[PDB]
Amino acid sequence: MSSLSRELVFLILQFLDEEKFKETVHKLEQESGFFFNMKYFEEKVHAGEWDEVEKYLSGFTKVDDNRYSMKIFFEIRKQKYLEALDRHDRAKAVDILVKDLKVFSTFNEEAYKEITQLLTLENFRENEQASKYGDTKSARSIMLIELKKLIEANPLFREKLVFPTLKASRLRTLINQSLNWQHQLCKNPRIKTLFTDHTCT
Amino acid sequence: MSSLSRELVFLILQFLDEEKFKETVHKLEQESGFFFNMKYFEEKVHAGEWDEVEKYLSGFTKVDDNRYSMKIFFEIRKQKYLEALDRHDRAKAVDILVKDLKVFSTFNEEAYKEITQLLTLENFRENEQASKYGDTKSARSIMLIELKKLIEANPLFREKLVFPTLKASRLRTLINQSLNWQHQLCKNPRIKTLFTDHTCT
Amino acid sequence: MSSLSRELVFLILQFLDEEKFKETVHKLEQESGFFFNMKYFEEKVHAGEWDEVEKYLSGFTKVDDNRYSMKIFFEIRKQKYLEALDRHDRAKAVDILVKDLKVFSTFNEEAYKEITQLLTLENFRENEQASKYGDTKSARSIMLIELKKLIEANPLFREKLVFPTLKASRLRTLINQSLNWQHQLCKNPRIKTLFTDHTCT
Amino acid sequence: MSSLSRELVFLILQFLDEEKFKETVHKLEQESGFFFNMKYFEEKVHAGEWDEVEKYLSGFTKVDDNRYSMKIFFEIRKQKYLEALDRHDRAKAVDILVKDLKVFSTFNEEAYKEITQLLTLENFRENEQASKYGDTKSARSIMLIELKKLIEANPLFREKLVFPTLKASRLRTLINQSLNWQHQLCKNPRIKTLFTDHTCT
Amino acid sequence: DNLIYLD
Amino acid sequence: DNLIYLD
Amino acid sequence: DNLIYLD
Amino acid sequence: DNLIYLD
Ligand SMILES: [Zn+2]
Ligand SMILES: [Zn+2]
Ligand SMILES: [Zn+2]
Ligand SMILES: [Zn+2]
Repeated sequence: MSSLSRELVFLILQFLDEEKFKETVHKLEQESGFFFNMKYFEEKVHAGEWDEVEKYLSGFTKVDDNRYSMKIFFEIRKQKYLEALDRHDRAKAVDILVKDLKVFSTFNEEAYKEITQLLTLENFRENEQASKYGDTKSARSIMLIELKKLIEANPLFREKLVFPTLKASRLRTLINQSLNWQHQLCKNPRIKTLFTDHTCT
Repeated sequence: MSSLSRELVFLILQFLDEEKFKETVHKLEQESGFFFNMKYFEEKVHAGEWDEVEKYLSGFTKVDDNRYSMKIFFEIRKQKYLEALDRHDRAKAVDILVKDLKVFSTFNEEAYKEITQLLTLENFRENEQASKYGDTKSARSIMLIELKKLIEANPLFREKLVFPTLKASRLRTLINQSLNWQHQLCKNPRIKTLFTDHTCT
Repeated sequence: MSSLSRELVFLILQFLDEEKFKETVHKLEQESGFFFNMKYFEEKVHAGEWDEVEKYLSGFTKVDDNRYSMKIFFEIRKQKYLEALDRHDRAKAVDILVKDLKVFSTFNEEAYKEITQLLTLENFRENEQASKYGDTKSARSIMLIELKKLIEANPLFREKLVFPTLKASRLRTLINQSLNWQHQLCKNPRIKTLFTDHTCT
Repeated sequence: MSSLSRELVFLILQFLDEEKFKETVHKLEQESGFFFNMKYFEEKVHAGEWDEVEKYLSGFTKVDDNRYSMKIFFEIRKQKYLEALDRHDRAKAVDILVKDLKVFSTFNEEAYKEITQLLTLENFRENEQASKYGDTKSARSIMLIELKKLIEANPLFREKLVFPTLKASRLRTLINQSLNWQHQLCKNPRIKTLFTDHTCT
Repeated sequence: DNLIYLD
Repeated sequence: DNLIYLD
Repeated sequence: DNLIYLD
Repeated sequence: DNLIYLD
């Protein structure tokens, strides 16, 4: 993808945001991979929207890209697991443990074992190393702090965290410039559409 | 939203498609509501992706907008219900029946009753009016045919089914025209970016 | 089975009751079929122990033996179904409806349909013919009243509802009589066990 | 309970068996606790009827009575757990692990941990110490062998494993002796029932 | 209504 | 049958 | 391994 | 504990 094409995506990102096409904005961020919206990410983490959190992340990194991303996905999936235990849904917890958390066992067996063991506790805060889990809201917040640090230090995100400074409606301004250019070609000069060049017979 | 702004969305739709940002394309279609992608819709229906099918439709119509849309959502949810029965998941079927299909009971009590009754059959094809359900693939296909007819006749879609004919990369062409316009202002004329106007000192 | 053998069962029933071998008492009642313990039945119905209620009944009658027994099983299974709906377990309700209640559909289609329809109500008391369901405790009690009437009128139970009047410990008395008879045979007369006849050398 | 009363139970056990009141036999064994039917136990274990296996055992011993009984219940519950894993029902497995197997964790933490860990394996035979699990049938058989040894060595069963040698129908013989004794009292001697003493006016 | 009744 | 039809 | 053994 | 840490 060109540097032109990349800048065009940013212009479109601005336009979509100004038009309040919110889901479209974040899909473009994700699919282009050009910009990671930390504000959006914090919002989805605070809301515990783990499926979207991972889907969004997938546009930027895979679990085994490097140690930062591994810990990012591990922390997220661990929190998802802990929340399942907290609502006393052990069936879902085991599902999470096997589907989502097992990939980390290779990289740390004893950690995966200790997390597995939480399944059999009446309240998983009985484990002194898991006794620091407060409630869901605080747990998400303290983890989000770590997630932000990890993402900001993750080399895969290094030029993707700050939106370019642009004047508002930059794409619309360029479009208007296009229409000026088209009209400037006419003689004798007296707009139907953006779809075809304008003309004055 | 302006006619300008609407045309810009179509230009962006073309750009995203050319860049193969597929999810972003369909999110923009959905959120703008300017274009219903029938090809995309057929694809999601054939694949039985009912959650996305309804999410996508939601950008264009609600279940009670008119009688066409009511039948569209009814046919979709009925098929979702029938497929649940077909895989012998009666718990999911009842869930669908209560969550998704109940809204139609007001508009047709006896129909909702007859559909409810299918719950208790060993194979719901024992009902002679439901004996026309072949297999899942054929059932989706015959229904899709009806869905297409309903959508095409649905007044809410009347100028949203045909993509405007444009030259390829129309947005990129306009952008290039913008850069020509900016350079044309320079004197004495000798591009850094799209983000700020170009200049020649 | 002899009239002797039948009377022996009653003697054993008395013995087991006096020894407070409670589960054994009711198993013998059930397997012999000689005595239906209404008090026990009321207790299991009040407690909503439907599995044991049907298991116990099975020693005395099958669902299609006659119209009384059909209504007995129907009323029980209907109450089991209604209670499932009441705790908002529609998955279990449908299970009950298909496994337990379907056998009655042949004998009454429209009744089975109307009961099926309760599945889709937010609270099944919205059906005016099911609006008489109070709470679980009262519903069990009013139904138990009907169950008692049905059982008492059911020809299959006609000599099984009243326990024979016996002196307490009749079996033990007969056993003691046996030991007296054995000793009376000895000469010159001077007990090891019940297992072999007593002797005095 | 008297030695008389105990012998009467054995006589009744014989009678019920001869009358083929099978469930009643085993309920009496269980509730009296006088005789543990190993043949019956083997049958229920081979059939994997774990609920009845434990219910039956409960008449003779509790899990923490001694080390033999602890291992008996542990082996049974472990097999129940392994079978759940084997049918890929991890939700049921965790349930078993928490409800049934947790009591053993105190007496052996590391064993309970290692068993817990089997939850996360795709096939639990990947653990080399659990690789000896063949199929369900063989696993039940090899375990049953151990169960028999444990029960036979368990001091709580020491006089409960061998049925007293009796002539067939000993209770009926004693009853007949009773009727002879009653008739022998009559003068001038010329049976209505077992319920009241016989008389000849 | 599945209903035999009685007296 | 929930059914509007069309031409 | 929860294990008393025996002879 | 699966843990890289950072500064
Ligand atoms: Zn012009
Ligand atoms: Zn220039
Ligand atoms: Zn004697
Ligand atoms: Zn006599």
